[PDB]
Amino acid sequence: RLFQDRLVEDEERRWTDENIDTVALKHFPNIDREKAMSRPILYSNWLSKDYIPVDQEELRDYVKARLKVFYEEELDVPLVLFNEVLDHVLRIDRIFRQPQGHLLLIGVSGAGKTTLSRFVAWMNGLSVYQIKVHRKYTGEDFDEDLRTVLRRSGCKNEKIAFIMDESNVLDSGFLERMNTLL
Amino acid sequence: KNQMSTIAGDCLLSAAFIAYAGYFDQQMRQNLFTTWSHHLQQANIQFRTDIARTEYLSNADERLRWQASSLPADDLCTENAIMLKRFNRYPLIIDPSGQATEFIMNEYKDRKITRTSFLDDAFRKNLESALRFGNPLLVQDVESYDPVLNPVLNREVRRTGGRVLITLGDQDIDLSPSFVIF
Ligand SMILES: Nc1ncnc2c1ncn2[C@@H]1O[C@H](COP(=O)(O)OP(=O)(O)O)[C@@H](O)[C@H]1O
Repeated sequence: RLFQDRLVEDEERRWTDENIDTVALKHFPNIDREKAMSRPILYSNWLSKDYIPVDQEELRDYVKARLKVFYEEELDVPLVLFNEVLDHVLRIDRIFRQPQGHLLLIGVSGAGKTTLSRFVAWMNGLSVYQIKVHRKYTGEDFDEDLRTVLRRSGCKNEKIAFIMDESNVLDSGFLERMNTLL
Repeated sequence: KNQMSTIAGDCLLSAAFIAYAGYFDQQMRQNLFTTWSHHLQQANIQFRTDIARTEYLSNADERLRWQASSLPADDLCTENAIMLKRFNRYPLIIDPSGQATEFIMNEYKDRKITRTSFLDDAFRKNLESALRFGNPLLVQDVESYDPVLNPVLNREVRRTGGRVLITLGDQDIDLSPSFVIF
């Protein structure tokens, strides 16, 4: 979830996975491999209250079930579920449930971004805050927005999926504010 | 009956011509169409080998309408006039001639269309007034691009009810098959 996800190439992902297997078998002796690691190593806090290992059939049944209940809730356009969007939804939920999570999704335009996040925020009870852009958009308005969302997150004890686009990052001096915020 | 039996390759290729090959010139348009047709013939779909896009997708009624209109006798511009109607999302017209403006403001009269552009002074509030009204436009010369119409170009999903559609920034939107902006 930390390293194999970020790599561009499927060959790089395969090399990372097989070396994960290699290091696990090298420094975890006398342990059966078929239980030590498998292909669907997936965890969620929804099947139980523990991150129990989840097999392909039950996780796919869950993902069909959640999309079936999400059909009539918000999205009138049918979201298509498959091997990559399932993985990305579980990755984004793991990052949301982790403390101080902060995810950099690098990929082509459209393709699932700002709809996977909106969907996950809707099914997890989070709030969505987006920044509008006018002319002469100074950093003071952004600072006020950051102050209000920080007081909502801390003072009003409310988990926030603060989402930002490439259209509200045109200025330069306020970019490093998120750096020290992280 | 034969058209139902071999509608597959032909209408798939015509729709793919509308979708993908709109940026390219006549040479690349025809190269894409012929390569697609050869591969579809190799895909056990035996269709009309001799098909032109203006004779398959569109009809001679609108062909004669555009020929008798101010549009000149030229296959590229008649094909683009066909593309002006068989589209889905808001397009751009990359043109050095700019003759589409008189087309739009000549065949668009009953909607009380307004002449708007990008470099004019009537854009800091006329764009907002056009968003409030819900009227089509042909704003031109995109070199000082306004990032506030990205939600309009993006067509977000927000369902609350039903009225005259406009994809605003910070206000509720609706759905209707009436308005489209160029
Ligand atoms: N896996 C997917 N299944 C179905 N539709 C998808 C998928 N990924 C992206 N889309 C579609 O691609 C479009 C691009 O999304 P995007 O424009 O980023 O959403 P937004 O309108 O919030 O900006 C969306 O309208 C979405 O319906």
